[PDB]
Amino acid sequence: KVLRDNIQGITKPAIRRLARRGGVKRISGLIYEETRGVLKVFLENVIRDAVTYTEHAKRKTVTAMDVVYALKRQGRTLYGFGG
Amino acid sequence: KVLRDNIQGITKPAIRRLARRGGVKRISGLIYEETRGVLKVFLENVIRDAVTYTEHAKRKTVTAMDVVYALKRQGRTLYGFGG
Amino acid sequence: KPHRYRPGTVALREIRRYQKSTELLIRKLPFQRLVREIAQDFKTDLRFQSSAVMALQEACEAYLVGLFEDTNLCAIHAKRVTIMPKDIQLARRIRGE
Amino acid sequence: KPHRYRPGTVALREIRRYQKSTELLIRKLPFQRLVREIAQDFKTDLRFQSSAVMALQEACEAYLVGLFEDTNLCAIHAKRVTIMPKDIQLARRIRGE
Amino acid sequence: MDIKMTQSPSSMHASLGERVTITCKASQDIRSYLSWYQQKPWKSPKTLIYYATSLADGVPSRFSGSGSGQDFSLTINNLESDDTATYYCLQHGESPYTFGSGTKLEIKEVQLQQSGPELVEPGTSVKMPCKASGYTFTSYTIQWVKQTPRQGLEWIGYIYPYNAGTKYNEKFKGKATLTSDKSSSTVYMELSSLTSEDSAVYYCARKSSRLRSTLDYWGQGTSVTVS
Amino acid sequence: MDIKMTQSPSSMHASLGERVTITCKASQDIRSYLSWYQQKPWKSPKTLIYYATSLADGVPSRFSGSGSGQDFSLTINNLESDDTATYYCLQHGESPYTFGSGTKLEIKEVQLQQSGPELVEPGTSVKMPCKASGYTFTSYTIQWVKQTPRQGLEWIGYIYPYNAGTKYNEKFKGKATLTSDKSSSTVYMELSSLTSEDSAVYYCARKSSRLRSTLDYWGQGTSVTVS
Amino acid sequence: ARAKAKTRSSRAGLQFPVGRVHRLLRKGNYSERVGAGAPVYLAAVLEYLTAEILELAGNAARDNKKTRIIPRHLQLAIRNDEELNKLLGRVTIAQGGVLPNIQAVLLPK
Amino acid sequence: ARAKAKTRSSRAGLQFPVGRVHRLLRKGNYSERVGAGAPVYLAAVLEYLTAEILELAGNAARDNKKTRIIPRHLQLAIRNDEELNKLLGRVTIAQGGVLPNIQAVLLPK
Amino acid sequence: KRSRKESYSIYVYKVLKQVHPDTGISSKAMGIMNSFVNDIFERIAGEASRLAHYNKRSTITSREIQTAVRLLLPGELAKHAVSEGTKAVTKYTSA
Amino acid sequence: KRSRKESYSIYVYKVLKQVHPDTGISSKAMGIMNSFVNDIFERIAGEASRLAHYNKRSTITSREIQTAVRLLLPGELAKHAVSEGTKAVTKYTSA
DNA sequence: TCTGTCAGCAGGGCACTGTACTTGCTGATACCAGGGAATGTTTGTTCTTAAATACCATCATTCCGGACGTGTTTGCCTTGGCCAGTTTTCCATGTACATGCAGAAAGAAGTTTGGACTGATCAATACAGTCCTCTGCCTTTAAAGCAATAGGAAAGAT
DNA sequence: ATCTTTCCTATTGCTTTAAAGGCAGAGGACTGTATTGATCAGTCCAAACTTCTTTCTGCATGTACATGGAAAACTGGCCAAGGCAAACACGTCCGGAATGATGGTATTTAAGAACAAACATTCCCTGGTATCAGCAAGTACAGTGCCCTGCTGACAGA
Repeated sequence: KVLRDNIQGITKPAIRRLARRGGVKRISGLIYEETRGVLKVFLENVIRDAVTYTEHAKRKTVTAMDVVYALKRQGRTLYGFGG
Repeated sequence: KVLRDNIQGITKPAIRRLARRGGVKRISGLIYEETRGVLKVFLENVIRDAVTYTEHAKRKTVTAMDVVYALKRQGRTLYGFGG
Repeated sequence: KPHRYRPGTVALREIRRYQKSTELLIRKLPFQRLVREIAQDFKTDLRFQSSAVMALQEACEAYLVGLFEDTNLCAIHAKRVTIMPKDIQLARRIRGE
Repeated sequence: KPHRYRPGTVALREIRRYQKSTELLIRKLPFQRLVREIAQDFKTDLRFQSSAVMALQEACEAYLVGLFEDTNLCAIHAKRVTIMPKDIQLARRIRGE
Repeated sequence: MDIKMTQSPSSMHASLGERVTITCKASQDIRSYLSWYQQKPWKSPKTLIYYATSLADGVPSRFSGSGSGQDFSLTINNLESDDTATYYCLQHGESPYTFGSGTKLEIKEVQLQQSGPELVEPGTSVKMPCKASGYTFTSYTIQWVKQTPRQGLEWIGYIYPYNAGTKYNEKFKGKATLTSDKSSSTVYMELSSLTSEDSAVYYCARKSSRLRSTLDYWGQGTSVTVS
Repeated sequence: MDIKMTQSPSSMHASLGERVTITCKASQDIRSYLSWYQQKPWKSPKTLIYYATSLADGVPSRFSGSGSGQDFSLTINNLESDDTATYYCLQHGESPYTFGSGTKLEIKEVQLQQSGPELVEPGTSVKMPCKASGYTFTSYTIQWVKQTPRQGLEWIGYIYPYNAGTKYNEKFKGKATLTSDKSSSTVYMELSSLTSEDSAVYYCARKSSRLRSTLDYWGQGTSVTVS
Repeated sequence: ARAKAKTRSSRAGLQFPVGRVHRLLRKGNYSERVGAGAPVYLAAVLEYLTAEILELAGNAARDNKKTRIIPRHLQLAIRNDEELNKLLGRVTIAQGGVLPNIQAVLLPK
Repeated sequence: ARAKAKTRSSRAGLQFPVGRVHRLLRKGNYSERVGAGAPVYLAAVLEYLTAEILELAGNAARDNKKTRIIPRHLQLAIRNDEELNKLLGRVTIAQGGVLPNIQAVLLPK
Repeated sequence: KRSRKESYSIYVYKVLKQVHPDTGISSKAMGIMNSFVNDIFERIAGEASRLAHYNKRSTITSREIQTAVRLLLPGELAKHAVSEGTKAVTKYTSA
Repeated sequence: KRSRKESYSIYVYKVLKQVHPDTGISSKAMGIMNSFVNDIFERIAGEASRLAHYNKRSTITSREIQTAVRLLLPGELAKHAVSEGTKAVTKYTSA
């Protein structure tokens, strides 16, 4: 039930595809750990605000509206999820 | 009465001083016209917002409040004139 | 001898392929596990709507794609074509992150 | 033989000087003239408070100083110490300006 | 397939003070995407009405535009000596923009610099610039129009400097090529394999990416002559 | 000029379930910038109270501190079996931080990793790390403290990884030198010209840049012995 | 006598709801009072922007031989226009993708 | 008869004005109603932030052997702290200057 | 019973049928358009509220909305939006 | 009579004398502190208003302010501000 | 006995052919958008009240223009140092392409958790009138800071 | 190691900006009533979590090696440093007028209340768009073969 090491679930081919969609032709070997760290920081920042919004409502389910509000609070508005 | 070409009043020594405060050691010869263009664009945007705020108030004098609001609307909040 | 494309050809092909498409590029289940793991540090016994995880994945992938575009620009600035961690660091620093 | 400092010495001295101080670096009167020149394209016969021009100069100088910091980082990224126009362009592009 | 644009009053005569009505008909629905222009002889056309009702900047209220669908009309109430010119209706509701046949009337800061007249022998190629100033260069497309005494005004194509996207008229595909340089704020028009019929006057005009916007500011025009 | 810190009771005995009070008198005003620590033998101290009244995280309500100015006190209401330990008062209202003499009381996830014991001959230098994890590394300072049986706890200095700023106790100026490595999230303590009296247990502790925050988490402690 | 009701949207010549916009302005805690023309103006502006984006997206769909607008078409419409891209610069569109572009230095030769 | 009036700032132990903050919340069009504890909480938070910044600025002035806090000292206080700089990262302090920092590559060999 | 949810779906659909009679729209695209409409509404309304507050007025009128449109929308978008709003208000007052 | 202009100058000076009895402050520094107080007030109030709107509440209570403080202030700044606010509210309730 | 020139060989460049990938058409089908139908709740109409705002006059505060004088800053020119750009080489490190393993995805069922509606109710906040005292503007005093002068020490260049 | 230049430090004067003191009004506090938003206990079903089972498809590992990155060297030219003359920025002072603020009237317009009904949301159904699969058709990549140009050994002329 306890989750410990799912950051490795963002696999090397997934990061390669993300870089390819960004126009990267060649990728250094050390890019993957840096990308995982960046993604972890971003997810922590967003999820902290989402959980704060959830707790203020005295709910135990993190709704998509909470995620949208958390993103919008950081200048990253997301259309398509009930905004 | 009219003003024609005061962008050249932002002289090369002034740009060099600004770069020095920014930690620049060596400056290319083409930096000065690029800096003048960037400054002109920034001033145009800020002054347009400030003049819009002034016109909505039906005033003909641009106040420091108008400039502060214009800067705030662009994510460039300025302290020291808010009063 | 068997056919073999030279280095960089399949890279450009994949670039075109994944810029043409729009589907999510990270696998759903491991990303959901990561999202649940991160939230575990803020409140235990949390639950997530499926749309919540979908929104998080959309936002994260968009953020990473934009960051990799900036990283690629930074790498090209240094007369390189291989992106390196210093490129990501410079992009994030200039972005104010 | 008259005394001369080698190139880069007075540059570092000036960097320390202008990072230690806080005065405005652009001359006030020509900047006021520039502000009035720009404003006349939006509304003729405008008037400006002195504090308005002071606020504009403060904002512009702070913006330019920050942009030059980013430009210097971009130049150093390319293994250079001279800032080129392309460094300013990269800094603005990554900033989203 | 292309929308043929018909102006019934090929020519007309009037005196001062009286009213005039010029009608322009479309072969297909264009949904009010019509523009009216005034062209003095040996001068670039100027915009009068856009979106079939809106008054262009600097135009007096004497000019009135009306109509929707396929029937459109232009009206001038208080005629003056300044109103002696040729009037064209332009539709941009579909990809190939089509001008009207033209109507000759006789009574009894944004700037687009363009090069001067040029003489070229048949078979060569010519490159005519269009230097724009006074506005954000990337935010507006640059349209290209060919005017001849026989075929009148014809739309060639445009280039969008924001993304260098181009759209060419099927008639001028291959013949015409468009490129832009953001550093100099200039757009270049390339004509390959000049022919006798290619001799004309070529105007570059500014058009915003907005759908209802029209060709609002025109260059003075570059007259090309082929021996 | 350094603020001498005086704990009135040096030792005391008490039975289970009865209150005890430990007083800490400050030589100079510190304005409630006082903290209390519990150190069981052969273990790093743990914070009990910060800002002279506020309970630290995970500390039960049985502990309670009070006072401001120059007179402070710590009160334990129900003496648990494990309350037997040495209690110190730390003042951080002025630049050279000083600990109390210590009250030896007996009765009837943020983590900082430190290296193991090290034996070093006199005259050489030793570099002991402090690996940090479980929090934003650059958001908090790392504070170094020296403990000896004779002189007790003594504050050395700190390093702020956000801008590499440092401040040292005058007793350790030159002797100590702190550096940080943001890539590995590690802080290094450098000792030079080792002598007999440098044999001690050195702790690294996390402290926020906020003024009222205290040394909240401590490392295991690197025992250094000089032959 | 009592006149037959006529919705303010039809009176203003709009498709967007003037009444709903007015109620949202009143309930949103924007001001103590709301003028009569404010909801009409706001509904007109919102309808204009919606029509602009929808027409650009429809043209994008036609260029791709498609019959329905999908998020990809909205993304293509928004990011192929400097003004709309500036309006929605800090916006993410789900399932929108990115514009196809490869830096020239990366191409062969 | 009415008892002696006691200012709510004193009742809460604060220095900032609880009554003025309550009036600004009521007149700010933030919500239809405002609770009694909201102005107290907000005043306490604002006083805490003010005290923190002022103490850091006073220490900065002391380090310069100056008796009065100027904008330079506020700039030094804010930008030498990660959390305050993150809070005020998008803020320009008039007459604040910049922190003295030089890239290591630029120093002489 | 369950709470009713309001959206701009029907009005967005009517506008789409006005501009593209034969083109459809997917559910996700309609959700994106609802999000866009709400976002622009919030931006304009907040800017108008700030404009009223700066000038110490208790009423948000069409002038505040027009100034908010001028401030927010860039370039020709602002001009065309102002034209449409003025036309709509003039037609509304005429009737 | 001239219109009076309110500010936090006297309260800022009280806090300064509380933390640094000896040091003074310049007028420009005082103006910067007033701007800072106004800006943070606006941020917290707006966040609390949005929190109340999301949950369909008509009242901004101390919970909305506390959540806004948690969302806005970073790191230990938020927890210390929350401690101060809770202390102030607890003392106020006991009168 | 010495030196220039020609045929053979090394190195480049263009055209042809094999091959892998992506697109285009046709056919089948499956699943998502659009049209028709009942309810509820939200908008429109009418009247009254009051309050926010336009308009008009007046006063006075502040901004623009100009005028002069001093002296610091900018512009231009010369010299030369060192740095950006180019060319070459090498190697290590990413790319491309097997093959096999395993877990991500999807359908299904079962269990369970909790978000939201409903009703009762009750604690807190708006509103009103009154009293009073706290804060902003005006005025006057003195102490921190700026400027000028002189001396010492650190650092750059040789 | 020595000479030159810059910065830093320490008096003394004077300057100006911060700090103290006083008055009034407007805004904050006190008390009571109304009422309205919010709390608390039940219930239901929508949806989230958990487990199983194929079914692959994608990930992981390993091998060959092509080529991009990094180091070294070398030079031209581009920018830093310094000198001197002139420009014009700074200060300051006064005149004039344009503009902002205040006050009183009157004038338009928005809040509030009650009722009818008409518009919007949720359910249901279906059929047309879009997805998937197979087969040509076009495009472009990579390697090989044929033709071409410059360098070097042996021949011929001097």
